[PDB]
Order: sequence, then structure tokens, then C-alpha cells
Amino acid sequence: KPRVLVLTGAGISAESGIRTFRAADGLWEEHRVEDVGTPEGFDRDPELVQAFYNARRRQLQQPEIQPNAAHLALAKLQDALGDRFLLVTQNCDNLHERAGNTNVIHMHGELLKVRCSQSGQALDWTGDVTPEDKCHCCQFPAPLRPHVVWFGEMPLGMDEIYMALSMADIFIAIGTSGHVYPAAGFVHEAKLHGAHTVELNLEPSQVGNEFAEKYYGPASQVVPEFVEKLLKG
Amino acid sequence: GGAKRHRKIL
Ligand SMILES: [Zn+2]
Repeated sequence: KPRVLVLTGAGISAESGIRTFRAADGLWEEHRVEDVGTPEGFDRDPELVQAFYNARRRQLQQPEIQPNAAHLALAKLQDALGDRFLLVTQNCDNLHERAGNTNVIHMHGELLKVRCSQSGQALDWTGDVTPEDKCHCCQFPAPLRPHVVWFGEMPLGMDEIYMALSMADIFIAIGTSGHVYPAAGFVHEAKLHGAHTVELNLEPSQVGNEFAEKYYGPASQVVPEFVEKLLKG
Repeated sequence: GGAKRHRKIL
């Protein structure tokens, strides 16, 4: 069985009703990314930033937000390939987990976690973060921040991701925009180490000869059809 | 790989 590495971005959770980074009007939920997605933004206006992620964390857990056919297909793919499968996601949502995927690498962190601003230790967290909310790891309780990787910060799990990029027989990018690095560079790394590269997306994430195989359309349509084709193949 | 960062063109 082939080693398969899957990278997912915002596009896969779009049909589930989760909205992010349109590199068009430059807006995240009618916020400038500088203001809600950088360390400097958090430094300038922590109450705004905490409010923003409070809103995202709440919206994530609303009844109308469900994994879609694409998420389910990836859970089935992991079922079929077992340890020969790795899912890396740029997404901070828990929709892959709800669909049934396990050992998901959240390279940009998780909305349902916060982090101690002092120790850097993460903590499970489903509710709002208020100034009165402090860490569980220090004798003198420290402020908490979202466990989300901001532009300007280092992604998580990169050693493990680059190892898998080397090992992959097949690399699949799903719902990625191609504007966000280093994730957008993963296809180059995969192709350099001999992987067959596949893009499943609404719009091209990259210009030219990198993806050897490509299918475009709604994730809920393109992803299950590729996974089925892969599984019977 | 470097830090999370945005590219505007292409
Ligand atoms: Zn602490």
C-alpha cells in the first residue's frame, strides 16, 4: 500500500459553513488579518483578538456546523490505509476529528485549545477566554492565548511533516489557497522526494507543473470521488 | 520551512 500524505486547507471546511482568509478583499470575517492574525495584533488589542477567537470557537460548536462528505471521505481513507496515512491540516477546526480521523497534525493549531502565555503549554478549552481566565500550569497563573498559529509564528509539527513529505508515495492537497507558507510549499518538497502529487481544489493553489494530477470542484464532490477512485484502484 | 506567512501575488 502507498504512503499517502494529505494536506487540507480552508476550502474543505468551507461547505461546512466555516469562513476564513479571502486573499481578495483581504478580510477574515470583516477583520484585517494584521489585526486578528498576528502577534502584533494580539499585542495591540488583546481584547479584540480574544473576542474574535471567542466568536470562532463558539461558531465552531454550533449545531449547523457539520463535517461534510469530503471530511468523511478522508476518514474512510485513513481507515483503509492505516499507518500508511497521515493527515496534516492548516485548519484550526475539529471537523476532521469529528469525521473520524485520528492523529491529525494541526500545523496551525486548534481553536478548541488555548495556550499559557508563559510556559507555552496547551490546554483543552471549549468556552470563551476572559481576562479572569488563567493557566493551569503555573503557580502564579498566567494569561491565556488561543492555541492558534498566527502569521509570523512557527507552525507546529514541522519535523514530523517534513519526514512524511519525504516518505510519501502520494501527496494530496485539498482546499488550499496557495497563499499561505510554508504549507503552500509542501507540494515542491513532495515532488522533490518522488511523490505523485494531487490537487483537489476550487481554484489552482500553484502555477505550473507541480501537481501531476488535478481535479477541481466543490470538495464534497471532488474529494469523495478521488478517494473512491483511489480505494478501488 | 520558516514562519507562517502570506504571499499576496500568485
Ligand atoms: Zn502557565
